[PDB]
Amino acid sequence: VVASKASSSMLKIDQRNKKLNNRFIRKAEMAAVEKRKLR
Amino acid sequence: LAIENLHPDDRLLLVDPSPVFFLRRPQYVSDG
Amino acid sequence: EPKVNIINAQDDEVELMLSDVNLSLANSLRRTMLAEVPTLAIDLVEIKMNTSVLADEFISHRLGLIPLVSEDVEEMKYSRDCTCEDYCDECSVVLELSARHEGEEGTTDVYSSSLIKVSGPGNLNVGEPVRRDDYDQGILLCKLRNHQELNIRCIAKKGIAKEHAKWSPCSAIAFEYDPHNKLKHTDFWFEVDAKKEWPDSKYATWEEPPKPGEVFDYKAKPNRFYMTVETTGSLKANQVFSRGIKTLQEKLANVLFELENSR
Amino acid sequence: LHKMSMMAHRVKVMPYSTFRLNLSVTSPYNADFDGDEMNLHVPQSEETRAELSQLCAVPLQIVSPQSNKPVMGIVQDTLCGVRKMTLRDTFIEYEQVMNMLFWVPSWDGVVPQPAILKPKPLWTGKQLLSIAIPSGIHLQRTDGGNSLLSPKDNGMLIVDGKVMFGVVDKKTVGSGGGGLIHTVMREKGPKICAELFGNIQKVVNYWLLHNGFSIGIGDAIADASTMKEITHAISSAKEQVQEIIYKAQHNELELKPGMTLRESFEGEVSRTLNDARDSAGRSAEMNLKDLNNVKQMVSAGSKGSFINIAQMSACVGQQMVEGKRIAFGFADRSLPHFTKDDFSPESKGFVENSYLRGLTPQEFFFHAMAGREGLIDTAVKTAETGYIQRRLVK
Amino acid sequence: RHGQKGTIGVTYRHEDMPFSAEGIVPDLIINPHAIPSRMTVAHLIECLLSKVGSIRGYEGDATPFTDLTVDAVSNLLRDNGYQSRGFEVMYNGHTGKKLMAQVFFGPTYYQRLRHMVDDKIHARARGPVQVLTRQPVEGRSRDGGLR
Amino acid sequence: RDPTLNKTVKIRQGGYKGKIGIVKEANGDRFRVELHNPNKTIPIPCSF
Amino acid sequence: MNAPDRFELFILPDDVPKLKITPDSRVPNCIIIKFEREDHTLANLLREELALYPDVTFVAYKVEHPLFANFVMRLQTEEGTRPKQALERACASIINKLKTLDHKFNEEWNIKN
Amino acid sequence: SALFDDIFTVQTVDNGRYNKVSRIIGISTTNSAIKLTLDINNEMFPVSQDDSLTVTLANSLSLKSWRPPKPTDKSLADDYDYVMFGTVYKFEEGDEDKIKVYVSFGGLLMCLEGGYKSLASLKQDNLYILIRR
Amino acid sequence: NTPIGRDGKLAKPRQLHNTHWGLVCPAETPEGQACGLVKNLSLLSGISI
Amino acid sequence: GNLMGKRVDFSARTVISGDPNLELDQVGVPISIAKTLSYPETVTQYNIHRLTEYVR
Amino acid sequence: MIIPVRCFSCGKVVGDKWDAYLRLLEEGKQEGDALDELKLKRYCCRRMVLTHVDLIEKFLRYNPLEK
Amino acid sequence: YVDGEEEETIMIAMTPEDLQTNDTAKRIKPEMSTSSHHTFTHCEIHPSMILGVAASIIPFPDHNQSPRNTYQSAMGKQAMGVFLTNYNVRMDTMANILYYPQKPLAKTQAMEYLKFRELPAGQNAIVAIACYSGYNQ
RNA sequence: GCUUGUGCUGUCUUCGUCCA
Ligand SMILES: [Mg+2]
Ligand SMILES: [Zn+2]
Ligand SMILES: [Zn+2]
Repeated sequence: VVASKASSSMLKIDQRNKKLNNRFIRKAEMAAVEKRKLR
Repeated sequence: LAIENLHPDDRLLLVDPSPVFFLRRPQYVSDG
Repeated sequence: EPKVNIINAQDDEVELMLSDVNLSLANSLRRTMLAEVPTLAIDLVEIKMNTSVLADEFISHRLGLIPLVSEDVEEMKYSRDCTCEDYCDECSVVLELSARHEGEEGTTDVYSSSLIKVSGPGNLNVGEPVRRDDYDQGILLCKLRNHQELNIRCIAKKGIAKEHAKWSPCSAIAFEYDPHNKLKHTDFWFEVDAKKEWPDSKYATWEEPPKPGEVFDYKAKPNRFYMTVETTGSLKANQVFSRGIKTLQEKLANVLFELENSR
Repeated sequence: LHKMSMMAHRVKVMPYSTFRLNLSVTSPYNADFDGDEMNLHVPQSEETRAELSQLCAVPLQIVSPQSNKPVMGIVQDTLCGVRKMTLRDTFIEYEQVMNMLFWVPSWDGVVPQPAILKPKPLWTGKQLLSIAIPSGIHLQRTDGGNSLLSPKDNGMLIVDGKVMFGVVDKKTVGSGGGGLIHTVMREKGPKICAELFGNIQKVVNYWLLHNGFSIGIGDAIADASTMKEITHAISSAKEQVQEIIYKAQHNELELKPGMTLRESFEGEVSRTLNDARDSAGRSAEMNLKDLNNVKQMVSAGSKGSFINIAQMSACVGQQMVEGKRIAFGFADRSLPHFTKDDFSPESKGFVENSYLRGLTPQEFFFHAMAGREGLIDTAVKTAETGYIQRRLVK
Repeated sequence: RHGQKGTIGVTYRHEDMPFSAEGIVPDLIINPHAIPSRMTVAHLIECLLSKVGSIRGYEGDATPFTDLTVDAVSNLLRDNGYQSRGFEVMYNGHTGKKLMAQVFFGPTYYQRLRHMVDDKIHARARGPVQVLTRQPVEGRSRDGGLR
Repeated sequence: RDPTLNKTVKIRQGGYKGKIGIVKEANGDRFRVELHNPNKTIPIPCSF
Repeated sequence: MNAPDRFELFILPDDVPKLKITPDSRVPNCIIIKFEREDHTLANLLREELALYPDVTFVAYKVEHPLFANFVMRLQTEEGTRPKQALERACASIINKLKTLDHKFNEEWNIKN
Repeated sequence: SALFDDIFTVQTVDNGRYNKVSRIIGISTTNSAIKLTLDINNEMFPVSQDDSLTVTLANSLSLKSWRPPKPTDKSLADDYDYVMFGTVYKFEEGDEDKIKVYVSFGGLLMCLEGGYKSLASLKQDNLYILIRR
Repeated sequence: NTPIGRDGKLAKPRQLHNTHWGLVCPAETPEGQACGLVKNLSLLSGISI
Repeated sequence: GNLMGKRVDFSARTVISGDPNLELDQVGVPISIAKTLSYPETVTQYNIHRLTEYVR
Repeated sequence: MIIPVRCFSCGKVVGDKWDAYLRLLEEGKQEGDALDELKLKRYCCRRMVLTHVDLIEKFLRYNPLEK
Repeated sequence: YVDGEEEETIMIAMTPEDLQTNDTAKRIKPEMSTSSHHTFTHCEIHPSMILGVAASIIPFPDHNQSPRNTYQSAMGKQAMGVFLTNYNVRMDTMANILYYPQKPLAKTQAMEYLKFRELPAGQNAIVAIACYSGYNQ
């Protein structure tokens, strides 16, 4: 393929952002559901 | 190490002079 | 009687305070700096070859928006006021860009630093594209892969932002007066309490908050105006301020000349 | 549809590729500026030009024979601004007064004396509006049996073309009969009436340009006490519906004459839910301040009504398909998320949330069903109405 | 994206538009009267969430049937130093004086539709006629007349 | 018939100085020249 | 297709005067001035300068249509003074104010640099 | 010169819906049964409960186009703190000695109730109200 | 597309039914003559083979 | 289709916009539409100079 | 398609900060922090860089039409 | 998988939170108190999947009146964007391409699979809601 | 001695625009 440097950088950014989203959004949702449950 | 590895009392010393579920981090390739 | 006080000063932005002037004068100065200070910008593009993936008018529009050095543009003439044939050295600056990708792999970026000044006014500091540093590459113009070339010849002319926004020396002019709303020029929307639902101005500490037992002063007028002038690099901030003042003076003098000539 | 859909205008040659209209003629044409198109016809003879200029001209069409009332009025932000500018606590300084007076084409060059002379000269908005009203005009209206001191600034009194009291709004400068436009048309003729439209529009547009008006998300948000009251009303209504359900399921329900048990039960539940939505909306609308922008627009009569405020802030209410609650399209239920034989309000199409609060998926689907009903009804009845109109004309 | 369509009525230059205290001018001014009757609350919620996202560098999640509330977005906006309900103090472009009312101000996602005025404008004085009826032809492309 | 019809021309004076065009109509001195970039045709005297 | 040239906002035609003054006979000592190729920038400045003069009893302006670059001013003065003289005094006064403002700005910039 | 003078005590101050306008009710100290209802501008002339006001009514200020007053000239208004100009839109000849005069100062309304003896001269087209405190 | 045609048009085939939940979009439908007759598949819908 | 209603000459169609600065009985017309449409005016001694100016 | 030269709302030059933005995102900075580092204060300018999609990278994958 | 005919015999929970038994800003869920206990057989994967392709572009559709959702579903197919990335090698009768497409700041989760972030059809404009000069009525 | 040329299909189908 011989990918460009900008495209490879964007791919690395996308992988990091996907991992960070999958952690943080799931943790926030768990905190919200436990708070709604304890009420 | 990171903020998590910091002691909780020292974490309490970091006072602004929590994430929310509806603020996503932007992507470029998406999925599907 | 008018006074000027400067808070922060930089090449590309100045933050000042105007006092003992009318609101209309400050607003007219803001409008003049936004729309009526002349600069230099590319206006005609001759395309000798363009085999990129971008349309010709796309690249021409991008070229028009590149800020050029306009320090000595006051000594230049307007193209319609020049008696010359076609374009000469006293009413235009000629720049040339030639880009190509060598090799069969990779991509080449075309930056505004690749624009080369070929001709212009003698000993006037006009025409060169603005650059923050010596190692700065500038504005990204296009991208080229193998066997794609761009070869253009541009003509920079003098103009004002009234004709097209590419000639504007400023980006945004912050403008503000009366942070504590003593003149009651605005009526604050609220749900419970207006005081704690509205953020404080950044100049709220520059003026004494009104006393609780004070009564409304109906004789007061706006007196102190805070403004920040941000430039695109084509001119320095002090140059923009001085040339705005000069442009307003020239407009007023033209009105006075028309009045006296009317007799 | 009627003879005011074709009117004769005067040409003004202008740049850009659109036709341009005064906004007061958009009502007889039933036109708006979201993509509409209009046709133009040029007369080719002196007789035809005279016919157009003496029979079909716009000023001659202000009053319609259908209901002996005007068809053109003050609308949109001019209506909102004329309500805002004629409030009792609106005061104007000398420089802005000079600008607004110079904006009036029919102004005679004489500045009126200010309402307040000392300590500072201040004019009111009623004076600046009275400048645009021709002299010799008398109008008097009574609202809610108000007295001649008008504590709430309602009613209306104009003497010799000068406003004495009363907020000018839809009831005065709208298209209704007996208002200012009708009086000026009868007393002074079509030309003066058209100039009145232009004068009022110019003054109010300048004042509104230099005053401002907006709307935001905070204008649909009621405070916590009102939300508690609305929630209590809706819960009490749901308990009442539960009691009605139990009574109907134990043969203790009164039968409305001329109707069956099921029909009476459905009508009584629908009446209860309608009363619930009305009560919640009335609470929400009473909560609103005077500075509320939705309230200002509704009070000016320029856009919106009580039901819009009720649905935005308090409760959307009951969704009706073909004049009845949501039917049992599945086997004895409306959706597979409910159990069989469920007559509760939420099971049959009652939306208890507001638009600000957000609908649940069941309420979303029921609301979509009702909207689909509306679209089908319009797009089906149009052809029958057109055929009836053609037969009547022929 | 909420069924609010419209056409451009006029264009103003940079110095004629109203501005905020930090110098931001809108790309677009729409009328308040479009909102109450059509009840497009999602337009205002989207504008508020987009303002918060552009200030903080995130993308707002506007999926239906979630736990998002207007008050959480308002708290986030207030923490960033803005009015929690999206209002701003604005100044008149012509005079520089403050507006008496505050203006709902923020980014909204708009789209350009295929219907442009220069593809629809059409006038005919005289021209081609039908062979059978000797009446003007139909269609703007054929230089036709109106019916 | 003028010898300047359908020929590339350049404008030397006025508000359109230095713009390349093509002569489309030429009756009496007021040559009609279409402009290459602005999709428009403008009148202009032959002197310019 | 029907868009006017952008330079028409500020370029004055040969046959169009920059300034046309007519009297307003309805009230004494009043003139109507028509400014061509100008906008709010000059109008508001002149109006609010003139409004502070003791011998000026009326001053106003209006831009009739935003698609045309012109404005019209109405000016009325006392019996002793003529409105044109008041306009000239206002222009000279604003020029002097801008001159001292520029001087003080240059002084402060040199001080702070 | 003047047509009516008296001194009133404010019984009530009603702000109501407005932020800048208040409605005051007063009764003459010297002669009872003479009531005064009046709308005033709070910002330029604030008044409190039980204050004493000197209200004067006049058809002219001397001792058609308005102009700002020169400092050199003098008028009746120089002695007072609050001056308004209105039009009389109703002169009510009611009971044996109950006379009501309604004036409108650009939408700010006033009703002066009194006897025919005091208010006989108030049958004018326009009136100035001069208030001192 | 539902081939019922224009002649003999009625509200009932054009209506949004309870059984349409999760199978066709409740919102997307053309305006005018084809209102309710032209449908669009929901996002997780499938057709048996 | 051809007797009770027909297609006609000397007509124009385009999108409509609002104008607060127009009179009630006025309509704004684009310059291109004004150039396309025409009115036949009879030459008299009251208008011959204006008409020949138009012809020039 | 390619990063605009100027901000649409105010006209600040944002066309020289795309590569620096990508570099900062590569280093692990958050998007808001990266925009803060590039001195983009007004949210009108932050919108220009935050919502840009680089379509020219897809257009460049097609073989050139002239050689 | 279940079709419309088999749906008449099943009991579906709307959310996984529904499987286990006073804020003025949060929406209110049905009580479902008519039955003492509920034995669900199925659960929805996500309720927002009842919408189609065109209605998945609307942000917050549950805060809108449904005819406006229908109008947006109609109009979103007439927006100008980038229909394909190979528009240069294609010869179509008509084609419109936007100079600077931007992805929306407010997005839905269904936009991920519609590739809307990679081929967007609009721009983020700064919008004020105001009666400025009467030219936006 | 050399002169500037003078017009347009039909019939269906589909998709759309503004009202209703
Ligand atoms: Mg429409
Ligand atoms: Zn030259
Ligand atoms: Zn910006």
